[PDB]
Amino acid sequence: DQEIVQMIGTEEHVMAAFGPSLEECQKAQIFTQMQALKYIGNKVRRQ
Amino acid sequence: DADYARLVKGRIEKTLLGEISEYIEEVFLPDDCFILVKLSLERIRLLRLEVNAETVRYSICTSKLRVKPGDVAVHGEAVVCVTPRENSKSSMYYVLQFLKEDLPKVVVQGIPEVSRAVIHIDEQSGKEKYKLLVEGDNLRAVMATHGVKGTRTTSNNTYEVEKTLGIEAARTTIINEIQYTMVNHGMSIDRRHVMLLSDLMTYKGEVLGITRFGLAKMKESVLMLASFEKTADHLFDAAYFGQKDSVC
Amino acid sequence: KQQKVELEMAIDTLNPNYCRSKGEQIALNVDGACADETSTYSSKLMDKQTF
Amino acid sequence: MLLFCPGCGNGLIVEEGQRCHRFSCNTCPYVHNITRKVTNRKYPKLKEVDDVLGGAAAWENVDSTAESCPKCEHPRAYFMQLQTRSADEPMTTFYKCCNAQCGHRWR
Amino acid sequence: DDEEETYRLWKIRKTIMQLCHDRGYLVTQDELDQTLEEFKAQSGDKPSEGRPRRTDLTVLVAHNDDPTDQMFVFFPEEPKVGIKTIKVYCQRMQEENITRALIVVQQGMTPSAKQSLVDMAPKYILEQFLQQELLINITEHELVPEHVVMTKEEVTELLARYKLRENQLPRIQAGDPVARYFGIKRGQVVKIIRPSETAGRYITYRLVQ
Amino acid sequence: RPEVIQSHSIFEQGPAEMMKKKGNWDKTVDVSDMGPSHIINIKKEKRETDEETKQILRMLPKDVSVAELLRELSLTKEEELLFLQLPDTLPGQPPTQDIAENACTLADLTEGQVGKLLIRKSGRVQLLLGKVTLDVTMGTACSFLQELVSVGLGDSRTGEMTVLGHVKHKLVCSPDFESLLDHKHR
RNA sequence: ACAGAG
DNA sequence: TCCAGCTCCACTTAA
DNA sequence: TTAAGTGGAGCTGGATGCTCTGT
Ligand SMILES: [Zn+2]
Ligand SMILES: [Zn+2]
Repeated sequence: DQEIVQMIGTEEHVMAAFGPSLEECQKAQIFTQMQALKYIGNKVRRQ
Repeated sequence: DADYARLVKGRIEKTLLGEISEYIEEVFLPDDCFILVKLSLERIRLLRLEVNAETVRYSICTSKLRVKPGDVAVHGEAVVCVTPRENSKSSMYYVLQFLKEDLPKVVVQGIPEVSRAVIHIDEQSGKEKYKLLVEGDNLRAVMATHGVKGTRTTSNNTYEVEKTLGIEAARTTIINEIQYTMVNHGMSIDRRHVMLLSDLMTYKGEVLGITRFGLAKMKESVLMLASFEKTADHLFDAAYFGQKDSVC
Repeated sequence: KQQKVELEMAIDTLNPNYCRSKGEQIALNVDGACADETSTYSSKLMDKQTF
Repeated sequence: MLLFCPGCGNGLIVEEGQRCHRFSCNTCPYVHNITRKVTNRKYPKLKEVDDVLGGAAAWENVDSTAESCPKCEHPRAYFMQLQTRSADEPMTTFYKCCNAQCGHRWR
Repeated sequence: DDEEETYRLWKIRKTIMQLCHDRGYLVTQDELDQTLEEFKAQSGDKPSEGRPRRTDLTVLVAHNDDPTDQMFVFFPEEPKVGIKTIKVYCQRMQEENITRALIVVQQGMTPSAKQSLVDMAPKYILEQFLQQELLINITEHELVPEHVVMTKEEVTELLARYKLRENQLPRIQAGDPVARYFGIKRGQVVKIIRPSETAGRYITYRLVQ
Repeated sequence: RPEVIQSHSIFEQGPAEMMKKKGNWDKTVDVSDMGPSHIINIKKEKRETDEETKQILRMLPKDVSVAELLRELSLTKEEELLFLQLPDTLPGQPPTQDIAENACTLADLTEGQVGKLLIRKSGRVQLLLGKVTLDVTMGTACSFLQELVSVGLGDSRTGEMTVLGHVKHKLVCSPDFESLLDHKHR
């Protein structure tokens, strides 16, 4: 998550504005790329 | 004089907690964590407000996270500490971050629906009186505060005037507001026409629009309803109810 | 060829910055309870960090 | 404030241990005991304005004076001109007249 | 505070005095002109003053009709008045054999008690007024023309002059605040005296429906 | 909760608020000088701006290439590992490399002196790399960790890995297109 | 379906 | 492109 | 403990100026 906040911005108010999206992702148990692909794959409208 | 006007201005205009606090800090200690709010009492002196630590303690515990009154203390006359507990519903105990950005938006004084209020002074040379143009949507609250002459205050929204002062005051409001809008663009209608319009809107005890929704409650003829809007649905409804129709 | 490096660094345990209560649980989660034939961590704790 | 784990770089959370409150990672054993006072001050914006308005000088800082209205002919005036309707090939004006506080507003 | 809180208990009491004087209940002249500094006399500030049961009005009898036609005015203390407090006032009203009562709630009423005030009895009719509506007399407001509740012998002469029925008149609802001020039920006709731009006056009529 | 809260005209003393605020959080439980309670000074948590890592403690301008080479030469005798970028082609012929006029890089040249570096008056720094002089500019300043390693595959399956040092600064070289173009205008 | 005109 | 009705879902009172 | 009546949020279905003059 440190690299995400590095890419978004390292100002104070920018981090304060972005914080509730990290706090949302930590509520679910997504911490690994396989977990994130498993979460996104079950939202896909199956064609 | 304007010294009296700013008091009742500050009694109705919505003031946020963050607007009077000079810093809002989180303090982590080895035994407890909490959030500290220091009030800027010089600005309370200059804005002429009826707020201190005990009033902010009572404005908090109103629809914020269900904090308890035991959690909030009033250690000085300016400092207020808010110790948080477990939200326990789709949130982590690190909900200190929620009150870090949500507690500055609580209301401590005034009416929650008033966006802003302003002091407006007159033009005459024989007098100088100070009225109060309020940009909000709560007539009942602005009428009822101490120091506002509630018998002579009005609105532009006819729905609030109908809800508070009755159907007849709403009729008068429709007349005054249509005539005011026609005067401001240089037009000129005889007042009997807007009088007939206001009496047509308010003869069933309720202000009814000139939409298809207000017209569905006034007129009884089925083909008059079906000749204007929603042409299909009125026909099937008159078939369903077996509704007969005069050609009057 | 196709240059890709993997490292493994050994973090200590005797320092105060290692919550052993969480380390025992994460080592029980990753490894088996008593298998230790092939194992990510050697001891009963999270010992390594892979890069 | 955001603080991140030296090990894995996830976001730390504050929790309570057996001797201190700790910053702790959710995904690795790293914890940091809060031994001393640590703080973060927001310093928000105060409500700077008081905003009294509507003075007569704030009304008559517009050009026109000593002209003639068709109603009461008074000199102290407040004029306006529009053109933004090209169905109106003639010009468009509106006038305010307040020397005797008569208050006309016509075309 | 305590300069503005006793202000509310003065102003609400004054407006209830006028509301009882306009419904034909006997109000003495001094209660309609009870000065704030004179209201300080019989009750001081909140440590000496007592809110809920010291400011009740049960003196009010219909001096037009009958001395046993009496009406309460209660000031409950809690902001959201539950069913239990309504039952307390109803059994007190049962004891004194009074039929009409008012309740001045401070912030609101719980939705199971607003349902209660309709269906407890047709003989026990109770009216909820918020304390924020009583901070001004809405009849004194300049947008509200003077309403007059009409007698049956005047409704009959109205409907005979224009040759009408009752259901062809214009309507006013019973949830109208000026209708609840006078306490009027379905089937009464009010007379509205509208002021004009001239010195003239235009009279009009509304049926409660 | 009693709503009718009372207030007074008296003016708050400045120090009285200061000392109340002081007394509200200056209490410390740092008396536990114990192992668990102790904390490792070289593993503090990372505050997010990497130049500004220190949030807890025991208690910027942008430099240029002439100030870069002056501090490494005059101020200190200690050597420093740089990381410089080149232009895409270096101004040479591939020496018997079986070509086409393709790109000439450092992988095609030989050992020996390849050029000279001229630090001019008033901050101008050039890289004279033959008959043409390139232009040297400081690149984006990195503040994360960079290590310069030697990976040697002495055997088919095993070998040596050795760290040579940390790289701090990044230089950028670019051809001076105005001087290249002012020889023969077009 | 597009362009005009008042 | 903008706006009333209809239906789903948490949130207190009350037993 | 839970039955229930009522707030707030999302979905749905409706509507958007008058004529002639030609291809
Ligand atoms: Zn970590
Ligand atoms: Zn004029």
